[PDB]
Amino acid sequence: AEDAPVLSKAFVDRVNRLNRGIWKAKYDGVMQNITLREAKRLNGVIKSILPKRRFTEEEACAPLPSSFDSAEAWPNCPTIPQIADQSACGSCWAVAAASAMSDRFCTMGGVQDVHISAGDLLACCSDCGDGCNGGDPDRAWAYFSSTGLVSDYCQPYPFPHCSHHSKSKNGYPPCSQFNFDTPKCNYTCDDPCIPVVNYRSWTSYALQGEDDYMRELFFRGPFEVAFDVYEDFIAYNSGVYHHVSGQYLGGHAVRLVGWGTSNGVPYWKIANSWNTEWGMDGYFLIRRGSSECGIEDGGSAGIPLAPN
Ligand SMILES: *[C@@H]1O[C@H](CO)[C@@H](O[C@@H]2O[C@H](CO)[C@@H](O[C@@H]3O[C@H](CO)[C@@H](O)[C@H](O)[C@@H]3O)[C@H](O)[C@H]2NC(C)=O)[C@H](O)[C@H]1NC(C)=O
Ligand SMILES: *[C@@H]1O[C@H](CO)[C@@H](O[C@@H]2O[C@H](CO)[C@@H](O)[C@H](O)[C@H]2NC(C)=O)[C@H](O)[C@H]1NC(C)=O
Repeated sequence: AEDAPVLSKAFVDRVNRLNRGIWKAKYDGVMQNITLREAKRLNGVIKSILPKRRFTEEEACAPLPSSFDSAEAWPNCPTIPQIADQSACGSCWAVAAASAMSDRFCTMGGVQDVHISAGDLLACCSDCGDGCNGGDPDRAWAYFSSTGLVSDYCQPYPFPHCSHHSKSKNGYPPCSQFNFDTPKCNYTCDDPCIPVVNYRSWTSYALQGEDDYMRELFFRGPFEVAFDVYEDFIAYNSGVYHHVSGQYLGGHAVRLVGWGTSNGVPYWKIANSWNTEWGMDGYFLIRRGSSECGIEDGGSAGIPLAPN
């Protein structure tokens, strides 16, 4: 919509009063100057076609710990702790998907360090939606099953790191300088001397509800979920987020990596795709148990097929 800032000092003071200090909002952080049009661009979920996940008796009746972190449970899987940067696209549906697929190749696929190409998925799955104008996480995982995806060695993400800060500590260029269209779908690597290797799942499925989410995470590792983004979330700095003010900005896809309790408040730990400058080093904590902003309404996951 507008070139009107999403944040104001008055808006953030209201938020910090209404949230009762359970989470901290910050006006003069990395998102201070973000525009209503740029904020809505980050939120690329539009629009089940996947079968519902079925647990065995042993999976369903296992006593889950009160704390869990995917990076500590699989300390030899180096993709889990890495933070993506979707850049100036509505590519979150594809970026969260490709991140969790990279992680599952190590947790289940016998491959320690492969990065699945978000670019390949964004550009070639026309059935998933319309690239940087948004798309459907469930269709992304169905595409990983039927067609498959190259690694980011074959097809690196086309859009560079960008900052919303004036002086980025990482020295990234501003995101205000960029506004990207869906890349072309290619059938060779960007360097055609790198041979094409196709990576597939043998099964893809849907999840619903706190219990399903914790069991899937514990047994199989990170997966893709989505929630409603309101203006207050843009200002998130630390603590367990819950919505208290601001208008609806769209659906956003993210990567669930953990859960815990912080001073009696249950949370999910989540890897965002807005680089390591935003939130808690690229992470946020959100309230678990009550489907906060619909986060527990729909997850998408799958089992990578081991190569050869
Ligand atoms: C499929 O292959 C094409 C290569 O033909 C990729 O599109 C190209 O993407 C690169 C970035 O990776 C673009 O480079 C940029 O050029 C602009 C000028 O328009 C400039 O602002 C930047 O400095 C940057 O270097 C290039 O424009 C673009 N070319 C074409 C013909 O589309 C595409 O990204 C590949 N798709 C995937 C999914 O990998
Ligand atoms: C948001 O933009 C404002 C200005 O529009 C930035 O504040 C200025 O930053 C310059 C460097 O670019 C400083 O030298 C000035 O002291 C600041 N001027 C004013 C008028 O405040 C601000 O840094 C931007 N915020 C973020 C976090 O990027």
